[PDB]
Amino acid sequence: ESQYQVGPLLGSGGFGSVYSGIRVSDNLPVAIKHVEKDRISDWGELTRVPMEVVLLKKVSSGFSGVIRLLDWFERPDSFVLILERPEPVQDLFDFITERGALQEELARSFFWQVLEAVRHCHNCGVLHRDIKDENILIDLNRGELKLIDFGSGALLKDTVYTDFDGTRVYSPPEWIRYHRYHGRSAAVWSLGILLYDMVCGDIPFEHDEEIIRGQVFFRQRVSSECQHLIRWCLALRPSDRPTFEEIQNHPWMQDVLLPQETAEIHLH
Ligand SMILES: NC(=O)c1ccc2cccc(O)c2n1
Repeated sequence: ESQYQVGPLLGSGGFGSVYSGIRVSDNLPVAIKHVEKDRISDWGELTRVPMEVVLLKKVSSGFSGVIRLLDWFERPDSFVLILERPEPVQDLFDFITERGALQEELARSFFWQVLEAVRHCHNCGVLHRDIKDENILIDLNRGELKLIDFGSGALLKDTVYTDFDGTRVYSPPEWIRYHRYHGRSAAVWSLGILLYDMVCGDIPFEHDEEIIRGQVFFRQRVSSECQHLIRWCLALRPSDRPTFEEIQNHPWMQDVLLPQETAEIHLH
């Protein structure tokens, strides 16, 4: 390829291999993601493409809480996706690994931005299905979070999902026990795991039994309101979980900092 200059490997795993790149035409920072054709369980179309590209095109549209797909290419054995790349950036998993449990004010700003990103995906007919710290990029200058890696997502629908291939420890008890979930309520459970992770510095449950028991213990000092929001997101019955609107109207969620204030105060 002559359109992009390839830089260091940023990571690899279930999502494929992602390299740092630069778009040669205007020096835009990009991430260049290679997905092997035979590791794609899930195809859509517009000629057959990974669901991931279908879902990205449906959400890649002005609102910047979701990484944008700038271009894609097909190769004999893979697809290559050209994605936005903020710079400097750190994913939330590394950030929490380095900084430990986040102060509530900072978790509140981050969590709120996740919720706007996920509402956007949903408004666009897309369910992420793998919301977790490793799939959230922090633009450290602007304090803006971006959801990445739609490679386990699906078109949003209102009937039951019986397949899943996101991250188990973020998956709800109905998936664990029955291999069934509805998209919104599973997304909210993963948001409870995510919010506990932000405020405690690690995820609450490691084991199937703990997921199914849904008993939440706090190892860090966490406000009653935050604990209540988390415990609500993690209701065992899917229909007892809050909607996005109820999450965002929760008292813990009030007075969120703007992303810019967030970076000035907490990211320097
Ligand atoms: N949607 C994507 O998987 C994606 C998009 C952009 C990325 C930027 C930096 C590091 C990454 O792992 C990235 N992954």
